[PDB]
Amino acid sequence: REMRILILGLDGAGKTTILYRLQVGEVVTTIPTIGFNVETVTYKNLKFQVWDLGGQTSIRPYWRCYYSNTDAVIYVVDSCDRDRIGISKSELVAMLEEEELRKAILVVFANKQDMEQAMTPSEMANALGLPALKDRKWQIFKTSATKGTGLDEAMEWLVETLKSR
Amino acid sequence: REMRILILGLDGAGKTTILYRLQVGEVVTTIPTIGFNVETVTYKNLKFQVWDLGGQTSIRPYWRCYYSNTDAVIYVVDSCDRDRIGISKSELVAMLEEEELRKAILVVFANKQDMEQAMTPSEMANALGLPALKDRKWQIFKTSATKGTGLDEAMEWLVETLKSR
Amino acid sequence: REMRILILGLDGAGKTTILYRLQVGEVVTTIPTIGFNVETVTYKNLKFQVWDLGGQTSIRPYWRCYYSNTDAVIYVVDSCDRDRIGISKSELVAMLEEEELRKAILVVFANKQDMEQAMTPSEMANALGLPALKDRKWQIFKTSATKGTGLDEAMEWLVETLKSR
Amino acid sequence: REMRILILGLDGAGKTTILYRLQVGEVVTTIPTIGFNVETVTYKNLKFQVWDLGGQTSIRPYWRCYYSNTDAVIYVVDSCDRDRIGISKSELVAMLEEEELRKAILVVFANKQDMEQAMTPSEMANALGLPALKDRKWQIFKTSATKGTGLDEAMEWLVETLKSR
Amino acid sequence: PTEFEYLRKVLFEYMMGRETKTMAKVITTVLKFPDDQTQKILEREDARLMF
Amino acid sequence: PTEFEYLRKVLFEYMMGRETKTMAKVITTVLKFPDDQTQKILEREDARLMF
Amino acid sequence: PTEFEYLRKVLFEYMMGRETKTMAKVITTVLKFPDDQTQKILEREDARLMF
Amino acid sequence: PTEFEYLRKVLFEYMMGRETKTMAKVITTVLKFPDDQTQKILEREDARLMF
Ligand SMILES: Nc1nc2c(ncn2[C@@H]2O[C@H](COP(=O)(O)OP(=O)(O)NP(=O)(O)O)[C@@H](O)[C@H]2O)c(=O)[nH]1
Ligand SMILES: Nc1nc2c(ncn2[C@@H]2O[C@H](COP(=O)(O)OP(=O)(O)NP(=O)(O)O)[C@@H](O)[C@H]2O)c(=O)[nH]1
Ligand SMILES: Nc1nc2c(ncn2[C@@H]2O[C@H](COP(=O)(O)OP(=O)(O)NP(=O)(O)O)[C@@H](O)[C@H]2O)c(=O)[nH]1
Ligand SMILES: Nc1nc2c(ncn2[C@@H]2O[C@H](COP(=O)(O)OP(=O)(O)NP(=O)(O)O)[C@@H](O)[C@H]2O)c(=O)[nH]1
Ligand SMILES: [Mg+2]
Ligand SMILES: [Mg+2]
Ligand SMILES: [Mg+2]
Ligand SMILES: [Mg+2]
Repeated sequence: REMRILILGLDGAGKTTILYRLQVGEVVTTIPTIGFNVETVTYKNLKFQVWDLGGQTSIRPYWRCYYSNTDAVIYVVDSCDRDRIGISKSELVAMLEEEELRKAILVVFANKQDMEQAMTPSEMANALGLPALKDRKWQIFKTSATKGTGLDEAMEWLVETLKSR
Repeated sequence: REMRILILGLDGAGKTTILYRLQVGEVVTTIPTIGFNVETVTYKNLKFQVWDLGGQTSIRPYWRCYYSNTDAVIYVVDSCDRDRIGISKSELVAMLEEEELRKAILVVFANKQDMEQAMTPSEMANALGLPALKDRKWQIFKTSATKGTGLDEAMEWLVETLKSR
Repeated sequence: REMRILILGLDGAGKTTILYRLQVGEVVTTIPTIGFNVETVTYKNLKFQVWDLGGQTSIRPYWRCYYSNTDAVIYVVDSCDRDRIGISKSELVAMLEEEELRKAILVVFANKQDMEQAMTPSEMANALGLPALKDRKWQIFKTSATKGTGLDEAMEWLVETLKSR
Repeated sequence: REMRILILGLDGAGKTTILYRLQVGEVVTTIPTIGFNVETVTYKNLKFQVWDLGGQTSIRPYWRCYYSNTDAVIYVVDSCDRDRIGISKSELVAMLEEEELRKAILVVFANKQDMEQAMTPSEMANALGLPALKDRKWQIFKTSATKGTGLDEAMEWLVETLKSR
Repeated sequence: PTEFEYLRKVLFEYMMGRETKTMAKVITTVLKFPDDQTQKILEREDARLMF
Repeated sequence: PTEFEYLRKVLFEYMMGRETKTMAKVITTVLKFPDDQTQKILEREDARLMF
Repeated sequence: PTEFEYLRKVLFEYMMGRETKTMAKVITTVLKFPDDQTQKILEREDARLMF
Repeated sequence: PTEFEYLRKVLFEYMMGRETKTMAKVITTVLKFPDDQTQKILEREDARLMF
């Protein structure tokens, strides 16, 4: 089966950087995404259609237009942005209310863990309200799109979790 | 990779019964198949498009119309039908000459082994001429669609034999 | 508006010869129509989709498969066939009962008027029961598909009758 | 051949009222055209695809998007609106420069002639600079969309002029 | 036999994509398709005219 | 007779847009179409698989 | 302003015929189309998928 | 404001599959698409007229 994945989160999280890091080496030649990017990615000989949705304020309201037939959500959060973690929570709670995502599995990428100022996965999980998630198969992992660490571990858990279902 | 399998054999062997026994409990709510049935079956988390073709006389000649892109053939044979085992052979020999089935593997199901009058797999094997197969990967198992026995074994052999190739 | 016309009638009436006589010169190079023919025709600079359905016995029952959205019916009758005029009536009475032809106008062609034994348009109208037609805009014309006589007058009437409606 | 015509002019000139006056009786049930109307008209048994483009200020800039393959432009001018006749000249001058309209024939309608205060066909022609038009096949007609006068004459001239070409 | 050639004729036309909606009606009538199936095919054919 | 219900079963699937390329093969074989027409059909069918 | 470039983006992809159904949902949402029309568009689009 | 109603009218017609080539020109014109994108749309559109 060919699953479809959405990469969501606030502007500056590293969503676009992550996408190309996957199914390609890595060249963060990147500019704010005023729209979206879609690429086919192959993991364990598998196939996915992955969407990278721009995250600045004015266009976040249109994310839901893409929720139909979604298998999994990779929610990227900036580990050094302490001011905005509350906002990432609101967007997360809001999308998990969506009927089209009821069966989608959630994987959180606490990105930019290569920076000294990054929060811990635990601090993040609590501030996002993950411990209280009900009827949800979730998990959080630390990543560094720039250095290329942690993504493999995250994708492994993701692929296995849906291979079950 | 998603393989497509063809279930073949004379009328009344148990072809239809076996298809639903796979990827579902079992309810022999069955009538002669004047056409065909196609279902998606999942084994070891793998996926297959399985075709079950009706086998009475007049429609058997149209079997070759589905041979294109076939990975394997589950050939069902009625264990108690001693009068018609010779015909089953005629059909099996015809399809093996077919150029589009050259690389497909053969799995024979000696079905209805739950009937006290069923012949032995060795008897059937020799009568079908399997001991003389050349350039062919094949194996015979005894099953019972009604009792649901011997099926798991056969599938294990089939899936692994093609996982190699 | 582009109207669609059906040319119906018993086998051998001259339906196919009429179709090609319309929108082209004339070459009765014709064979029994075991099926149908369709052609686009332009008269007074107007556009018509015209169908020619084969009329031998066993396929007459399928004419009604084509009745939907019909603007006019050109019913062709062999003026020399005295043994079968009653059968041309049966068919005409049957098709006029069809709810899908309610608003279609009828134009009968007393064809083969080049033959000495061709009955008059008046005898035909009486034997077919046309005078008894209620809620039916209809007219009858004598014609000769081979000699090309009578068709222009027929087409004029048809074109003008429907321009009205 | 099926020609395509454009009905252009300033808001209020009466373009929509004219379109439906042609090929149909008349019912100026009309509201400001924010976009466009398209209807097929048949004059001397011919066929025209007529486009009625709204003329208010903000959308006039998009008229040129339709110039491709235009045979004739019916330019409507309000005969009673003296304060804006200069703007009509402007638009007219601009459109004629358009390379895609070089071979189009021009027809000016001095409309609303049913009004006592409507200026004459001669005054308008001079005020629009029509007399200077070189390499241009044109003509001016006084018309009334409500009373329906002057239209048949204009259509006659348009139909015959282009039949020449 | 005349009906077979007929059927073959109408089937060819249908499979080459010409006048598919009408051919669909004569095909299901000639072969006597049950009502349920005929209505199923005639609907898709209608949904097919939108394009 | 058994082939008739067969043909109807296959035609239905085809006309409903399911596995059209395989159905095309059995329809043309059952009704014994001529090589030319069968090849014309199975090509238009192929040009369809690109979508 | 930013939403304008965004729309120019979604529209481009749609006109080039890529992922049309999804693009239609965002195009009709951004420009606030009235339900009746939005539905008319999102049905032809669904019928479109059958190909 | 008046251009928005104009835009939606034109966009509605295009998405419903009517006079798509002319509508494409007004859409790229009203929304000032860049020359590259505009030409890419106008070509696929032409390649669409062939049918
Ligand atoms: N230190 C660090 N910087 C990172 C990491 N991942 C991305 N960045 C940087 O963060 C910035 C934005 O990344 P990008 O992937 O474009 O973010 P985005 O989420 O797609 N932004 P938008 O939603 O606006 O399109 C870039 O300067 C990029 O190099 C990481 O793991 N560590
Ligand atoms: N004792 C026994 N009966 C069985 C077994 N499998 C099927 N049968 C019976 O044999 C009969 C025919 O089975 P079925 O699955 O319809 O056969 P088929 O090969 O699909 N026939 P066709 O090709 O005509 O459609 C049924 O009455 C069924 O209950 C089995 O393992 N043991
Ligand atoms: N003398 C004469 N012969 C005619 C006339 N119209 C047709 N025929 C002849 O009658 C024969 C049959 O004509 P045709 O048009 O094929 O008839 P049809 O009604 O299409 N027959 P079918 O329904 O079987 O296909 C031909 O040999 C043709 O030349 C006519 O007006 N006068
Ligand atoms: N007295 C008179 N009134 C006319 C005439 N033609 C149009 N009108 C009036 O002028 C008004 C506007 O007409 P209309 O056809 O809508 O103008 P338009 O050019 O299509 N306007 P737009 O481009 O904005 O759609 C209406 O009230 C109409 O009745 C005419 O010949 N005489
Ligand atoms: Mg980005
Ligand atoms: Mg069966
Ligand atoms: Mg004929
Ligand atoms: Mg108006």
